[PDB]
Amino acid sequence: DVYAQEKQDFVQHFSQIVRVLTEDEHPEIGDAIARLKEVLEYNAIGGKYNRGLTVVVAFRELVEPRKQDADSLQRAWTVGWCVELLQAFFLVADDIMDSSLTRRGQICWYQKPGVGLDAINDANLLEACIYRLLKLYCREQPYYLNLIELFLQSSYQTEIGQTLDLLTAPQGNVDLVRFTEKRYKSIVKYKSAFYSFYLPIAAAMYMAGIDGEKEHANAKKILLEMGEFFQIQDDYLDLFGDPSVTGKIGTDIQDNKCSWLVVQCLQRATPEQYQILKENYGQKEAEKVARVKALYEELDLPAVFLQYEEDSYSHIMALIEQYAAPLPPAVFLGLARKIY
Amino acid sequence: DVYAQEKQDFVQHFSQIVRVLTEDEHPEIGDAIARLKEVLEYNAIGGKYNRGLTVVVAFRELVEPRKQDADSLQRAWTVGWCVELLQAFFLVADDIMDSSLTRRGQICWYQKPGVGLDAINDANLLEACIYRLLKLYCREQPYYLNLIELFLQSSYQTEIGQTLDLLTAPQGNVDLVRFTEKRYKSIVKYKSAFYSFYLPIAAAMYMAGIDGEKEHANAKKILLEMGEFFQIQDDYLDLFGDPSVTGKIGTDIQDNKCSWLVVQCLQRATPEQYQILKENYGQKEAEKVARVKALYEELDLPAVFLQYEEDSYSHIMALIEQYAAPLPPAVFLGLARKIY
Ligand SMILES: O=P(O)(O)C(O)(Cc1cccnc1)P(=O)(O)O
Ligand SMILES: O=P(O)(O)C(O)(Cc1cccnc1)P(=O)(O)O
Ligand SMILES: [Mg+2]
Ligand SMILES: [Mg+2]
Ligand SMILES: [Mg+2]
Ligand SMILES: [Mg+2]
Ligand SMILES: [Mg+2]
Ligand SMILES: [Mg+2]
Repeated sequence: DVYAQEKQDFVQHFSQIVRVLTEDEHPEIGDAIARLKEVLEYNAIGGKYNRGLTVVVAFRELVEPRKQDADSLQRAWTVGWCVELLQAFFLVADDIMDSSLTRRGQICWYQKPGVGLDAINDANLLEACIYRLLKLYCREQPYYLNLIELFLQSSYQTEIGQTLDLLTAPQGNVDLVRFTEKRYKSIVKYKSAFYSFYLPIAAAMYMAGIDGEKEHANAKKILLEMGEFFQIQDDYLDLFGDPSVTGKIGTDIQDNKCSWLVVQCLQRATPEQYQILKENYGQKEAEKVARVKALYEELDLPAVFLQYEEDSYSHIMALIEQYAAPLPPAVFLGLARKIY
Repeated sequence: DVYAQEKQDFVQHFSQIVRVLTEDEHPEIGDAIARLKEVLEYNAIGGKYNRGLTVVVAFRELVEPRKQDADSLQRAWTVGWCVELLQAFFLVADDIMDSSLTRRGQICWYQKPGVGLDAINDANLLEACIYRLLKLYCREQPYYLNLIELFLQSSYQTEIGQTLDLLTAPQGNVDLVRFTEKRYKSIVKYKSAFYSFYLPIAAAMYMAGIDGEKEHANAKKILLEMGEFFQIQDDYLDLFGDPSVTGKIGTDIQDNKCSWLVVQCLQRATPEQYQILKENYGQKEAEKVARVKALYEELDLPAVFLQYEEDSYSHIMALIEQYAAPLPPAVFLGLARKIY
């Protein structure tokens, strides 16, 4: 993959990211800078880096090789890491609010002895690092304000989606009537689709001088649909994924979430199955979670997911045929290969 | 006061702030927008509004009356509310991390039944509103990027200071050796001084076209010292203030904080008093907190605070004589009257 090709340089740039972000160590703040380094090392490293790498890959595909000078590539890697940092900020807070146990194969940052709710400020620091890096590397570039505004808008969208996620999933209060297809789509559009797929491609676009509203709207048409599929896959894997592969233990059932699985359950369930779901959803008891999983297996939801992935793939490819131009289709095809 | 004069118009502008921030209610996000309105109403309203009002007061003093058109004043009120929103974001998170009970006379947002750790995302939303308002009202102004960068830098500084605050105050781990005057000054400079006093005056300066590095450095010399005094007063009031007046219950002793009071205690304590402090600090027991307060009263720390306030006031006034020019001294004198 073009991603496998770009990764080494990308991952190697992290040591520079950390060095530059700890280099204004103002000796009086050194203890805080040491902490920031620990937060960065624990939370921004250990993933697949696909969102950050997308900035780098798309940049190479959209900027003419003659314009891909050493300093331009450095900026592209930096902006890719800003995308990973935004994700890091959101995940550290999300793990607290979802009462999660593990992430990327290790205990969630907030669960670490001695961290706890201090993680809230650590997450805010990750967010702050984005704008520090943008100033340090891109302040003199004509796309500087476009990138600042893109990251801020992306944060606002994600926060609105998180609000909807949490509102639809009140603890100890099970009302399955809330869990509709229309509600689901709205939640996932905001909480995941914007920052996961649109953000990195849009960043590369701005860096290539592609700032037109029409071009961004067309890219969105593809990328927001990709983001939706990806969140549906995340929901499926929450229950049916191998945590050795996913790196995280699922909490959606216990947490009373408007998951794609519960929505599809509700679409197919008989009145009797509905009551079983109602009596067992949103509760910490392992036996109750197990009855929900059994109901999902009884309704062939794994098979339903497999079909949906096939149909979604074909849909996004049709959307690439319609909306990719004038951008190289490879920009979208590479990302599609990576997520499906 | 000039503050009492400017308040009504300022507080009345909040209804417009909320209307504009809920006006992109995209009907699918309406539940989230209703929540945002609740967060705004609960957390941004009920204080004295001195930081926001400082933007408005300083704007009127720094911009020529002929340039204080209706739209310019609207922008100044909006930017004042952005300052209050930044404070709101920081306080909602701080109350979680400090395990606080009340704020502005009411239960802390996170302590409210049904809120809990969802407050983390609510706080992120408050932060996001700042940049929404700056775009909506100031995007076409020549100071737009200066304001974006000022608020982001202010957030980063505050987050670094919060990191130091929390690092120096580990729960259940009492080491009084950490609590030095040098450490204290560094903590408070970052966590409070920048956003509390420098931020609002600097915002008004940028809005008046006063963007020079020298002018900002000179204003900082006054304003960071004001911010330090104000945090020292906050620390004093944490234990000795009337919560009916302060609106909040103190937690510094229980929370093992590097408070100005503990630092001054350590400066005066005999070896015997040192052991009493050591045995009683950083613990939830009311009886232990009471022994610490008794030690502080025995060492005449209230009297020490009173003297420090007198000496600090005279110092900041000397700094105004040195550093105010070419700005009107009234800009600083009004703020000084408000805090001392
Ligand atoms: O990785 P997670 O926790 O499965 C998740 O995707 C993380 C996440 C956080 C914020 C926005 N979007 C996704 P969630 O939505 O909580 O299922
Ligand atoms: O209002 P509080 O909680 O007394 C405080 O001033 C709030 C605060 C939060 C963030 C930055 N600076 C002050 P703290 O430092 O926690 O004593
Ligand atoms: Mg989660
Ligand atoms: Mg979540
Ligand atoms: Mg998930
Ligand atoms: Mg506090
Ligand atoms: Mg605090
Ligand atoms: Mg305090």
